[PDB]
Amino acid sequence: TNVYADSFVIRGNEVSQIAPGQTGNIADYNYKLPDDFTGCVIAWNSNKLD
Amino acid sequence: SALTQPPSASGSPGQSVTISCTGASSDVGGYNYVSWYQQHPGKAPKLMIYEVNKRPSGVPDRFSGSKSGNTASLTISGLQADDEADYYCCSYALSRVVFGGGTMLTVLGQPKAAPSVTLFPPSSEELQANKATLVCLISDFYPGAVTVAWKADSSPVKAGVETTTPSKQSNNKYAASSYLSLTPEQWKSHRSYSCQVTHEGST
Amino acid sequence: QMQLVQSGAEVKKPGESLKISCKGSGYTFSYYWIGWVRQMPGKGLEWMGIIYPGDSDTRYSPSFQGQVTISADKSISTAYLHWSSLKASDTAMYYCARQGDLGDWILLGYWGQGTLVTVSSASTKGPSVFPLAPSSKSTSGTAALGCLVKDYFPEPVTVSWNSGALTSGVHTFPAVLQSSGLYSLSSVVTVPSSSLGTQTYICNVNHKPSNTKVDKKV
Repeated sequence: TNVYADSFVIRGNEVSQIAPGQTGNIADYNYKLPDDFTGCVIAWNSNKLD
Repeated sequence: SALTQPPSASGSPGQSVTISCTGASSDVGGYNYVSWYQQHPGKAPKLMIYEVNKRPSGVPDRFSGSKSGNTASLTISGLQADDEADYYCCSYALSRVVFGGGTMLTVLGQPKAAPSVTLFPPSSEELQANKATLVCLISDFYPGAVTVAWKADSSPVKAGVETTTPSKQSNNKYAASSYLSLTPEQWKSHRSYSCQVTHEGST
Repeated sequence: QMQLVQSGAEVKKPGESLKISCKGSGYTFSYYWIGWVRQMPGKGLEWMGIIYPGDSDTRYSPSFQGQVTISADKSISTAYLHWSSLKASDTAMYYCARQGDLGDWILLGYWGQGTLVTVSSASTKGPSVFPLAPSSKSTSGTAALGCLVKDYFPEPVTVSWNSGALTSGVHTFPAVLQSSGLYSLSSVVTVPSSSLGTQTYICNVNHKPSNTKVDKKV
């Protein structure tokens, strides 16, 4: 019925915080997801572009 | 989509001018992914503006970028002699760069005068063989457009003629040269050939 | 100070392969995107692709996906641009650009010196010189003399006067493309009518591609 394709950049290892239930400064103050979240988390290396 | 720019631009020295650029793209990052480049005749281009709300470091303040809707613009604080060069805008939103049609910029204020006709008949050495060619030159004219015509004994000639309009100097003055090939028998078939300028009428 | 050096002009026949180079200096050739830009005579700039010295992650242009190849060597920090079966429309000035210390990674803040490419069906042939004597029937006013060069494909063909003398009153106009594929130019000199035949009034034409020397008086 609708889709929201969010995007952002992290230092690589901080991906462990971008997930429901996880904790950390990121998940607590920048990007928090609800327990009923439904979607996919996709990431790839961008050292040459970013 | 590809970018577009006006065919050419004009303006008087000292006055401000603006060059438009249509076709700017965007992405989820922002909408200021636009840049400009300048290229003088006979050398490589050079970045002038990028992120129109700003500009590259060390670039004089005479160049300023802007944008409104789906059309970018480049504003010059004041036209000068060194501003006679090509300008191109580019977009770098969707991880890709595509240059526009470009544009030619020139400044007014130079005085107009008369072109310089230079006529030479066939050489005495070439007429001795099956090869002969006339030579007519034009120069000392400010306009960047001119055409040459040929005729013999009031009969126009429109066969085997080539002409160019390159720059004599960098001081707002172009030049041109034309040639007309023919056989030694055709030379003696009519009166001496003549050259026409048609720059500002009968000339 | 950063700078890029490219190879000289290249001349070949239609349908022949070609490969040029562009060496950069003043920066670490490991973390700076390198690419090439096309610019035909009288046309605007046309981007073709970029590459990363760290890895051969080529990103060609949609109009140049298989018409040209781009690559670079990290052991010497020199890019390359190879062609296959050059067409008549491939003649153009190619500049190698790279990113700067600021801005986006595809901003191309710096450019190269450019490499010229030209092709033609006609083969190389030395230039032919002809003397342009002054009009003996209209000697009034200032006299005009010169020499006509014709039947030469190579561009580097140039002309001189008195082996380098006569700094003033002398000028050489660019060449023009002939219907047969060759070129032709003309050099003239203006002096008073009373000064005809002052010392020698001799022409001097040079041709490096073939090392052919042609000296003729007018």
